[PDB]
Amino acid sequence: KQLIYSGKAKDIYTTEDENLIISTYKDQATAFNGVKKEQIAGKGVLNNQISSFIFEKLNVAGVATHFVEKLSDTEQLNKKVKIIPLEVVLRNYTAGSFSKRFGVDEGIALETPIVEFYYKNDDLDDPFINDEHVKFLQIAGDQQIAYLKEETRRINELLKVWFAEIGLKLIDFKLEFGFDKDGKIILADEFSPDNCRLWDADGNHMDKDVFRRGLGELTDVYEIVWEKLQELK
Amino acid sequence: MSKQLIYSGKAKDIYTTEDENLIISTYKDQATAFNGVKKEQIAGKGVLNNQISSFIFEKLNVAGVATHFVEKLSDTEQLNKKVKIIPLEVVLRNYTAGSFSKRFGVDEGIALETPIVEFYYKNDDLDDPFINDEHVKFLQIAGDQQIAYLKEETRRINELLKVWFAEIGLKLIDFKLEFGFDKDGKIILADEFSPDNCRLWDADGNHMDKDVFRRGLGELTDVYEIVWEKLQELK
Ligand SMILES: Nc1ncnc2c1ncn2[C@@H]1O[C@H](COP(=O)(O)OP(=O)(O)O)[C@@H](O)[C@H]1O
Ligand SMILES: Nc1ncnc2c1ncn2[C@@H]1O[C@H](COP(=O)(O)OP(=O)(O)O)[C@@H](O)[C@H]1O
Ligand SMILES: Nc1cncn1[C@@H]1O[C@H](COP(=O)(O)O)[C@@H](O)[C@H]1O
Ligand SMILES: Nc1cncn1[C@@H]1O[C@H](COP(=O)(O)O)[C@@H](O)[C@H]1O
Ligand SMILES: N[C@@H](CC(=O)O)C(=O)O
Ligand SMILES: [Cl-]
Ligand SMILES: [Mg+2]
Ligand SMILES: [Mg+2]
Repeated sequence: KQLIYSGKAKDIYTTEDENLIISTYKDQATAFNGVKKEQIAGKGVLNNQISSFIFEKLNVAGVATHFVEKLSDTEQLNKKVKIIPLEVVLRNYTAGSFSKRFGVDEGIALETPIVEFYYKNDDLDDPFINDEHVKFLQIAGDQQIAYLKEETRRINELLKVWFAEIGLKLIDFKLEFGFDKDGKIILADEFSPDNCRLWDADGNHMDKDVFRRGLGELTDVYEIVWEKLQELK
Repeated sequence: MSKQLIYSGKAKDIYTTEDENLIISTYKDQATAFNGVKKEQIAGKGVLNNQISSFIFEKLNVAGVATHFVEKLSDTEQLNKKVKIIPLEVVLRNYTAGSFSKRFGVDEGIALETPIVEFYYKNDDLDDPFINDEHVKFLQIAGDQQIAYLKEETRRINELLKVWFAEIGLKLIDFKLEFGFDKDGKIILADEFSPDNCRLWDADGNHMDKDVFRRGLGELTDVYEIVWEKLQELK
């Protein structure tokens, strides 16, 4: 059907049902906004598998999400939401641009997980923003902002344990949420190694840092995460 | 044993008194921009800043704002209460300008229906990065009550200041505060309030502030002299 949006990582098509979309995961990887864009064979299948797996578990734990089913190698069937243009970032450990903002090593545990908002606007390079900025931008009000925080946290509780159980330290991650057709906020987008940090106990980067920093082949390590994930239940 | 240089800043030196709790702040003829890049000595800047700051703090004190100000003491110096600084630059915007304008790719000079408060962690080595409330806590700078007190006091201070500069024809675009714990552990307003840490436009959009130095739009002491001349008419 029709291409609604062509992203850096996914293409979004319509279905015959108004409220439903098909998300198609691309073999494209990007870093730093640009440049740093590369086609990587089989990255879309891995990411679609990993995301379909996590969302299914989230659905089972009672998290409201856009996930309905995985459909092919590359595609999944999703609830259509109106996206809240925030990247909601949760950190358990210092890493990346938090290590840069505060001049501190990566890998220091944070006694309380910190959530950060970034305005999802590529033209602005998704700047870091505060709650008053959220309101200014008319993105969400006080209650909804509180809701986004508390839901991201509850989701972190689940995920951190699951990854722990397969031996990966969930350092940080990035969520997006959206208004469903009945105006409820639900989790959407994707949860892949594209938008989380995963270290093993030896500190190996089992995520997109491998690509950002040129540490090795992206799909080898994504494949390892996939294999580990299937040992869950 | 009365007068020791506790600290040398970009715009003020601070010295001991014989009274433990009191400090003399000495304003300097030095201007900086882009955390240390464009550094110039500017004759007369120190007295203007000391003058404007002495003035505004005195009016703040009379309005009931707890501050560090005791008395202007010479052209250059002022007698302050010694605080333990809260390393946060608390910024309030009334209008869009500067790095807000950049962050949101929006023009300078748009009115903000509600004034916006922003924290920058006051650390020169990290270039005073923008931070959120949870970052304040991670940093162990202040807990939830103290954070809301900072906001609520900056806002009230804004309510006064915006009215005062209005009465003499300048629009108060934005400013930056610092606060600190006093000898009794209460939070008070400290540092300086001068055109160095506020934006001031006249009705023609003229820059009556440090932007004149930053953007190289005219001689700095000329403009600050103008603000000083106008402030004396609220007197
Ligand atoms: N369930 C959904 N309904 C509608 N739009 C969605 C949904 N999930 C994700 N989107 C949007 O689809 C696009 C997916 O493309 P992606 O490649 O991830 O975008 P980006 O380049 O912003 O990372 C994003 O704009 C994302 O917010
Ligand atoms: N009442 C006070 N008590 C103690 N220290 C203060 C007080 N007011 C200001 N300071 C500190 O004096 C220092 C010197 O001032 P300044 O030149 O403005 O330094 P900066 O380069 O940090 O702007 C600043 O670090 C400031 O926080
Ligand atoms: N995918 C994404 C896009 N913007 C941020 N992230 C994710 O959010 C976390 C925080 O990243 P950073 O430290 O670079 O801000 C990392 O897991 C990163 O993949
Ligand atoms: N003086 C200072 C040092 N750091 C911030 N400021 C002040 O903070 C306000 C916001 O500036 P910006 O938009 O550049 O963050 C301006 O009035 C500016 O002088
Ligand atoms: N990096 C984000 C989206 C983006 O900023 O382009 C993600 O992985 O979903
Ligand atoms: Cl920032
Ligand atoms: Mg994306
Ligand atoms: Mg200063």
